[PDB]
Parts: sequence; structure tokens; C-alpha cells
Amino acid sequence: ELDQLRQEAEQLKNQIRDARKACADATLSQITNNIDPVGRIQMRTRRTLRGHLAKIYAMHWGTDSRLLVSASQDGKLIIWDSYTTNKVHAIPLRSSWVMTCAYAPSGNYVACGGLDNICSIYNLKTREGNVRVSRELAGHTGYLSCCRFLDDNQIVTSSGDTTCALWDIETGQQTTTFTGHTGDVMSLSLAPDTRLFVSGACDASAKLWDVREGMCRQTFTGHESDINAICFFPNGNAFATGSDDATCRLFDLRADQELMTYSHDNIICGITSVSFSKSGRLLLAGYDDFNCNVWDALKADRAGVLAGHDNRVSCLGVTDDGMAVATGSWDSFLKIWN
Amino acid sequence: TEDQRNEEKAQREANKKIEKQLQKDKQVYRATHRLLLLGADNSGKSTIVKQMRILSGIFETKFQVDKVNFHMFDVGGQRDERRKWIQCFNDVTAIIFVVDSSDYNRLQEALNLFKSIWNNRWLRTISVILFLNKQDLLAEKVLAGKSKIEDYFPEFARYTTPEDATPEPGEDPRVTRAKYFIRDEFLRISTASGDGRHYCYPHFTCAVDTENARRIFNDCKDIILQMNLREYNLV
Amino acid sequence: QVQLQESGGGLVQPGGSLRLSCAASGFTFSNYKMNWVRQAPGKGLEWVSDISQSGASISYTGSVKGRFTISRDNAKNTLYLQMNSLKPEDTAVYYCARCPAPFTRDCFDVTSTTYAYRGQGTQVTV
Amino acid sequence: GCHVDSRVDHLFPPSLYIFVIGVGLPTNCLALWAAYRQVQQRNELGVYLMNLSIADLLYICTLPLWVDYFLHHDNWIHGPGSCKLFGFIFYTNIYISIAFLCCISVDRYLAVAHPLRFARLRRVKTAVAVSSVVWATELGANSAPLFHDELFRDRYNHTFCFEKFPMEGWVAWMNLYRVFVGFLFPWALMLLSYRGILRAVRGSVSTERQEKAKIKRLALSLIAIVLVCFAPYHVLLLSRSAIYLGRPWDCGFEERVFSAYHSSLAFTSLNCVADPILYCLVNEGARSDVAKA
Amino acid sequence: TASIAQARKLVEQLKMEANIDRIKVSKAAADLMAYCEAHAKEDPLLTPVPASENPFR
Repeated sequence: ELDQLRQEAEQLKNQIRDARKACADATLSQITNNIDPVGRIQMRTRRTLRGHLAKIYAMHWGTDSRLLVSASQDGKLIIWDSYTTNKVHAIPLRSSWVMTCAYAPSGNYVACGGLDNICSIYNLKTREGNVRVSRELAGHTGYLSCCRFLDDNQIVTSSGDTTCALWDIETGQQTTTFTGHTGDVMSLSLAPDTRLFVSGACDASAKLWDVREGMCRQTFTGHESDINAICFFPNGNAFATGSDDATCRLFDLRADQELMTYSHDNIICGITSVSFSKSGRLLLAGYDDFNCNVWDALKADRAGVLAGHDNRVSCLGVTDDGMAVATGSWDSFLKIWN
Repeated sequence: TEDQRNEEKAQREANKKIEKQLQKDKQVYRATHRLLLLGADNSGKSTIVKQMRILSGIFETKFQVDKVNFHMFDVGGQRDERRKWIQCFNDVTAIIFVVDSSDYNRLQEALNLFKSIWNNRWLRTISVILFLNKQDLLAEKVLAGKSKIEDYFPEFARYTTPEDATPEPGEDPRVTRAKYFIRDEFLRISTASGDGRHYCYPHFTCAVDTENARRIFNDCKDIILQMNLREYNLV
Repeated sequence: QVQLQESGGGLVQPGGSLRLSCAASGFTFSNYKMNWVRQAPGKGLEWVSDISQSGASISYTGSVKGRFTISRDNAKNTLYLQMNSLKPEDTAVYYCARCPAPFTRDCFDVTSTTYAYRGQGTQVTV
Repeated sequence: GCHVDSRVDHLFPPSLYIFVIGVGLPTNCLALWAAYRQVQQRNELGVYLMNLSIADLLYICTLPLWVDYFLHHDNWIHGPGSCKLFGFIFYTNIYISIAFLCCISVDRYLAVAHPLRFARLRRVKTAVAVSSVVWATELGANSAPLFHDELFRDRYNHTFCFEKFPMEGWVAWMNLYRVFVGFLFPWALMLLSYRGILRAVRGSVSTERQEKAKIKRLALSLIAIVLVCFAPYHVLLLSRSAIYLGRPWDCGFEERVFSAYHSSLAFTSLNCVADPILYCLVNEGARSDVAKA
Repeated sequence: TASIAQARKLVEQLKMEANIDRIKVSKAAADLMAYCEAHAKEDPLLTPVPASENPFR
């Protein structure tokens, strides 16, 4: 019966391929062929933040466009003030192999995690006046790749054991678990309404999940190597993916098909971080050749280059009002561009 | 305005306190050496770690030689795939690679792992300290027969022992021949690439060796010496 | 979608010959190093041979050093394994394996319990 | 007594000083810039190098007036305070340069011979403290003619500025001190430091033969060029002072050695050109650094 | 049998994703372009801003 199951799977894959071929009416380039080019985009460094001792692995903006969180492999978590470059807090971590960090929308809690397979939560508004550990979430069998906040009481986690999870912070238990990937999940991004979320794995695939029911609705393919960056379009009906084959792609959700690809001949190194802008017209992506590129999503022609970092770029971030772009690289420096 | 300055003064004093603490932390952080331990299940990498220790998933070890502190890590709470979490250890002083020499059918896997580590994009500037374990088992294997290394490697029949060898006081020539043949196999691929950016240090060890800490100390001293030669324009 | 499909196989006797062909689809064929692996009953996966992007560098294991031959064809995106003088230690499932990253001289995971880019395999018996 | 020459040494020193001012200046500026970026890296060595350039810079800025001392070639029209300042700088800057070279040698020794020790002596703060101490000590020690005015009268100043044919009193003993403390001892420290560095390098197992040979050539050049450029002046000084203390009435000796003395004094001003090239330009990494500049 | 169960689950999931309603690419592309042009005025990174309002002077 196993051979029959394989034949049935192949036949249904053929039917799916025929359906996706039927859906593809016209190319994105043909529709976006007359719009004005963005032009030359030259940003300059406005603030340089120093104080970290080792390479920076992740960062996140607060929901005020003023406060920032940075994580480095030296084992420290620094909360800055971008306007005056004043360090607001410094937190020593128990484990120095930290791979992600997050900022709660309310602004009272901060989460972190890494190779220890544990998500740690710290409280910022303690009545005493000191940051302290509030709750540790455990249950993952692999390293944490990303973590995002839904409310003050719920969190979403993606691990290297090909699984994602939803946690209720108050009781510290898993409510739902999402499975189905073959390789390690590298990143995730929450929807604007916090009802769906997408995740890309090291099997050259991406999957869309519904938070409440806990099921996989759509899976997208097209890359030929590991996907190591993902985000969400401001509209909430598309997303962008970067892989190790040195090319970016844009995927939709109601068409269930790839839309656009960004590539160049001189680019051999892959992408590490991808972030959008407020309007949805600019795509910022950092590479391993020590700089970042600013692509125009609609035209798929490079419009800007950000240079100045002396090592591999690891993290990108954009404010909620689109007034600053923060880049963190392996040279222990955070740079703000406007 | 009064509130503005009344808050800026507090912000400045807090920043000064944090900066002082950060400098104090940097002083300690800059004087500690980090090492990453790699090997296979058959290889007794833990037992040497236990020996130096006596002398969450991630095993941690701290030891001290000549008032210099060394920190060793062991990642074992993950899956077989390791092409993503190994990029974290790119600023490590040196990688301690443990190899099983007694088993022949597992030697090709160790050679392939060593070759993959050698040619990595993010591991081209990190030296590797090679520990060939299980010398007694290899000696018992070759001496008693019933197992021919020629079957696994047909280049063992046209191999002659190099002259610049230092056999132990009491030892059969065949044992020395095979033992140095394994090291020659591992060192053949270590010299094809690498423009003097890293070097492989080979050593022979057993299950009762109590001298690995000094070996690592000397190798780290040589690595730091090379880095200082490059840094101080002495080349 | 990445696809690597084996072919060939059959029943032979000690001292026979049979060529194995792997077809590929879904990626550029010349940027990736390729390997041959086999899995025989009672043990785990093992490595056999590898070939580079162009066709110059070639490596075997000792147990098959003087017997088998590898080849690759970029025009037809095919991987060939010539196999002769068989001995009762070759019955296994044969997977052709891709290197995860392009334009690199090394890659880590080719022989793992679960690997993304592999083939179903073919069974050959002596 | 005898009538020795006074103004017959006016052929080589002017052209030689013209060569030094033409060449050693821009290279010193580039070396200063390179050292500044090196200390921007948080590297102590650049600090020392930086100071060295400044010292040499001063000497070069003092050079042109002395070429007027061989244009008017008499009467020193400019003034006495001109001597008390510029002659001080002219006969002092070489010892500052030697001290900074010795500091560089010791710092290099501390980083190759003992790579995991003395972590408190290899910071910018200690470098700044040591450099300030060196500057202050040298100035205070050599400021003898600046303070008072009677002591300076033992250096002529009636005409031809800083010279003395009938040397008498204390100038001979200052010359002995300047030849046995200002030249040999720092040179001995330099030689010992590089001997240690070469011994450490020869024991390295990860260094190929070519690099070791190149290191040996560079070290030998560094230890030999200083001696070649400084030896004759000091040897003439010591010989003159010694046999003068033998027979003060004997005046023929000063007749035999006057031209050799001023030629050697012309020759000694080549370390100011030697140092920037051999400490910045030669090394390929630092040349790529200059390209980055 | 475990592989049989895995194949069964894969097949169920595959028919689950084989029935999702879909629309043509032109509609999605047009909607995305219209959204991009709609919010163009409020993006400082795309449209420069006066130096008085920018907080990073």
C-alpha cells in the first residue's frame, strides 16, 4: 500500500501544480512596468552606539520609536535611548549564546533565548526598581531561533527541532504546538492583527499557520537552499524570504504562488536579515559581504547600498513610524541610518 | 524648561553608572580564552574533559593553568545537523577535535568532518588541536592481526615511515608505521589549503593521559604569538 | 521544488557490472558538489564517493578505490556511477546527495537520519 | 695656541640638510597619520610611534634656519636667544628619538616573548604616562643652557653660536655623559630586545622558514642602521675629550680632527629619515594601511 | 506501520491544501501596488523630511 500512497501523493502534487499553473495569469513585472523608479537612495549614519564587547546577534524596537534592545554573544542585554544615546538598562544573561530578543508592546517585559532552549522573561517596571527574571519557559528540544510577543500574557516561539509553540506566560505552559517542517525553523513574523504567522525553514520552504485552531493552511516552495530570513508585508497579504543561494523572493497568500525574485550576477553570498518599510515600497536586506542593499520591491531593481560595517551584518530593524533604520553587525556596533 | 533638565541629569548619571560597570566587565572578559570541543560518540571526549575538571544540555568546564583561565564548551542537546549552530563559535581561540584511531570503518567520517571544518567560510581563521585517542586499542589491533588496514586503505601497502619520526622507547616498527600513517592521512588534507591563517597541531593521547591542559596552553600561546606577530607589524 | 530521482538497479552476480543514473531538477546543476551514499541492511548511512563542480577533483573510499567510477554531465543534468567487479558487500539503497550551499568547497550534513536534499533511492542485489 | 680652521666645513652639511628637509618631512606626516589611526584601533604601539614623528617633526622645522647659518656663514645675525632655543633643539632631539625607539623595542618584546602576561602595561593610559614622563625628564635634564646665562658662555655665543675651540671645564664631562648614557645604553637595550624576539620566533612551530628569514633581515637592518648613522660622531667626541684630558696644550690634534667632526655632525642627522620608512612604509600591511588612508 | 501513518498524515494534509480557494496573480499584484502607492506620503525613508521634525539631528 506504500507504493499506492506514493502514487496518490504524486498525482495530487500534479493536480496542485496544474492548479498553480492555472492561477498564474500575468507576470508582476508586466503590471509594474510603467511606475516611476525610486531613484538613488543615500542614507548616512546619524548615531553610532558603542558598548558591546562581542558580535551582536539580534535587536528589536520598542513601540515608541525611541527605546531599543540589543543582544550580543558576550552575554549582555542593553536597553538604550536612541534620541540621546543614553544606556537606560544593562542586564547580565545567564547564558552567553543568545540568538534572539523581543520587546513587549506594553513596554514592561523583555524576552530572550538561545542555545539553552529556554525563553527567559524579565520585568522592567518592578516596584523596587530593578530588572529581574520573572518566568522561564521550557519544553523545546532545540535552540530558539525567534520569539515574538502577542500580548502581555502570550508569546510565540520557534525552535530548531522543526516546531513552533504558543505559550501562556501566566502559567508557563504550552497551549498549542505547530509541526510539519522538515528542517530547522529560522525565523517567524506575526500578522498585523496577530491572527496568523508565517515561518521559513531550512528545507527551502515556508508555511503559514493559524494561531487559534493550530493547523498549517499553506506551504510555499521555490528556493534551492535554506531560508534564513522572513518578515510580513505591512498590508498583511504577502511576505519576503531570503535564502543562502544569494537571492530574495516575494510570496503572496491568496495566490499561493511565487511573485517576484531579486538577484544579481555579482552577488554570491546569501542574505541574513530582511525587513520592509512603512509604505511597503522599500526592501532592506543585509548580506555576508559586509553591507546591505535597498531593493525596490515593485520594480526589483536595486536602488540603494548601505555600507560602513566592517563585518557580517546580522540584524536589521525599522521603526513603527519609519524614521530610522537600525543595523547590527558582527563588529559589535549598532548603527542608525536616516 | 525645568522638567527637561530635571530628567536629563538623572539620565546622564544612570548612563555614567552603566558605562563604569561595562568597562569593569570588559576588563574581565578580555582576559579569558574560550574553546570548543568536538568529536564523535565513540571518541572519549568527555573523559579528557573530566580529567581536566578534576585536575541545560550544554556542558561547561572551567580550568586554570599558570594563572590563565580557560573555558570549554560542549554542545550535545541538539540534533545531528550542525551547519547552523556552529557559526556561533567563530571567535573561539581554538577547536579541540578528538579522533578515534582504533576503529577503521569510522575513520573516513572523521576525515570528512575534519575536511568540512577546515574549508568553512567562518572557520578559516581558527586553529584546530587534534587528539588521536585510543592508542592502546590501536596497538592491540595491529599487533594481534585479524584486521588489515590495507582493506580499508589500499595505499597502506606502498607507504614508508618518514625519517623525522620519534618512536617510543619500546615499540614494534609496524605499530609506529600504522600510528604515523593515520596522522599522515589527517595532515595531508590540512596543508592543501590555508594561506598561513591557521595551523593544525597533532598530538597522540590515551585514556590515562594527564598532560592535555599543558598541551592546549602551549598551543594557545603559539596562536597568540602568531596573532601578535601579525598585529605589531613584525612580519 | 528540489528533486533528485535515482534510476538503474537490478540483480547481478559476483563479478558483474551495472551503471547507475541520477536525474535532477529544480536548481542549477554546476554550482554544487555531489556525493554518492548507500545504506545497507543492519547499519546506518555511509559515504562512498564525491565529485566537484567541474569534474577535476574526485574522491573515493578505499574499499571501492579500484573498482567504481563516477561521472557527471552538465548538459543533461545527470550523475552517473559506473560499477563493475561486484562483491557480496554492495547490496544497498543508493542515494545521490547534493551539497547544501553553492560555490563552497565543503558542506557538513550529507549523511544524516533526515536530510532535505536526497533521493528515494534504488535497490541493487548481488 | 694653534690656529685651527673655523669656516671650511661648508660643502657637505648644507646639501645634506637640504636632502633631509626635502625627504624626511612628508614621510613623517604619513607615519604620524598611520600611528594616529593605529591608536584609534586601541593599539598602544601607535602612541609611541606618534610621539616619535612629532619629535622628528620639530627637528625638521628647525632645519631651515641652520641652512641660513651657511648662507650668511658668519656673525649669526638672528640673535642670542636664537641660539639658546634652536641650538638646544638641534643638539637635543636625537636623544628623544633614541628613547622612543627603545620604548618601541621594549613594547615589541613584551608582546611576542610574553603574550599572556603584563596585561596592565599594554594599555593607552600607561603609554601616555610613560611618554609624558620621558618628554619631561629629557627636557628637564637637557635644559641646562636655557636656565641661567653664565653656563651658556662656555659655548661661545660671541660668534658662530654653539661651538668651542678651546674646550675647558665641564663641556668635556657633559660630552662623556652624552656619549656613554645617550647612545650606547639604549642601543644595548634595542639589541637585547631584538635578540629575544628572534629567539622567540625561531622556536615557533607554526612559522614557515621564509617568514623567519624575513624577520631576521628586518631586525638586523633595524639594529645596524642606527649604529652606522651615529657611530663616527660619538667616537670622535670621546676620542677628543679623552686625549684633551691628556694634553690640553696639544693643539695639533684639533687640527687633524676638525673636518671629520663637522662631517660626522652632518651625517648623524639621518635617523630622522630612517625611522619613518623602516617603521611604517616597509611593512606590507602598513603600506595597505596607507592605501586605506 | 509508523511510516504508513506518516504517509497517511501527509496525504490528508495534502488534500487539505489541495482545496483552498485561489485567485489570479494580477489581482494580488494590483492590490499590493495600490497599497504601496496609498501610503507613500508617510514614509520618511522614501520621501525626505524637514530637518526641524527629524529627531536625529
